[PDB]
Amino acid sequence: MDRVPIMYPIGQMHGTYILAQNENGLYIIDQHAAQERIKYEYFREKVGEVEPEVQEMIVPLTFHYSTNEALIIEQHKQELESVGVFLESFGSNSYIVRCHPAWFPKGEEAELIEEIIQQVLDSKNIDIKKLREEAAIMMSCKGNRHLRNDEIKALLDDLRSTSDPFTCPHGRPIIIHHSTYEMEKMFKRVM
Amino acid sequence: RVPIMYPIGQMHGTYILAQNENGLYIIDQHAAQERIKYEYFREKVGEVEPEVQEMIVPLTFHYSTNEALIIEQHKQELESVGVFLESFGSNSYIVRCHPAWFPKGEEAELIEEIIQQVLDSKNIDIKKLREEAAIMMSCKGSRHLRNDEIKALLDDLRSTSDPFTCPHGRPIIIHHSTYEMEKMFKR
Repeated sequence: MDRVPIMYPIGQMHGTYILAQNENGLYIIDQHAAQERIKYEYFREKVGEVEPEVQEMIVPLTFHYSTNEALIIEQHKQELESVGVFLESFGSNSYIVRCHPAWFPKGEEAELIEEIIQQVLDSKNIDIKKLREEAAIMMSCKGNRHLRNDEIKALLDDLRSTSDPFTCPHGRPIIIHHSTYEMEKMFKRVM
Repeated sequence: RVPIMYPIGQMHGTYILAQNENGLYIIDQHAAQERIKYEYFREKVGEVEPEVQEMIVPLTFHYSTNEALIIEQHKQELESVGVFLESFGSNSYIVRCHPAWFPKGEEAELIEEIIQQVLDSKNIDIKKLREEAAIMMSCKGSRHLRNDEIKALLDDLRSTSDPFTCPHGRPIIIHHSTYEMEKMFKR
């Protein structure tokens, strides 16, 4: 797939669409879809990394489980480990977490860790590929402003760098393009 | 009947981008400017006695016998659009004046063009010739637009009888409505 060429901001509208252009023509961009594409690939890359920078917690977290649940979790300890969940056995069906990747959404670590662990519970069986995918989604969730052109330019540069600037992880188009040729044809003035 | 359009910007020195509650507007500057000029000239050609201006450089025209017949048949029609032909013998005329509001410096070409429309139609009435002439006038005349220029254009275009379509029937505006944009991005 050809990489989209550098795009330059024209402006925005309604805190919803970005208007940009280059020599090729006009780009109309759903700014929310763009942000989702950018965020997903960021976290998906992160969770794939082999040795993240870890952050010890001021206060260690605790989690307690049934004999059924703790057992599911036990087989999948490798998987959870790779997604940034560092469980430490303290007793029967119980776990402690003292640290996490530094790139976890700040201040929502505990919620995230529980949700990841919950995912493994609900499926009973699951592999790294699907878990890493689910985890990056949950991370992208963590939390209509009208963007200035400097913020727009930053977003466009970031979008260009992703593996798919045209369609978001959930199937939404991100970009609608009218080439200069297409624009001339639509106005029928010079063609 | 578009509401106020607020500028987003311009591109390629050719297109203006604008928005309001109804969505996105992409405007061809050149076509917009002709629609704006047309609204003006259509009014002007409708005046029974407009301000007239003597020419510094009078024009001469020669026609075939049959063309001159057609020209004489349409004396009233031609005068109604500001073409004041004066007979001087066989198949020949001079023009010594014209409305002050004829596009400056392009009077000679315009007059010749208007007469040729009459010759080609063979028979044409005042209403249709006024329309054709105003279209011709609106296409006469000669960097990126400044912000005041963009606002003036948007307000002026909006103040015409058809902001969407040019005197020649081509689009002035490509409009992606809120509804259409939501569909495009499958929201």
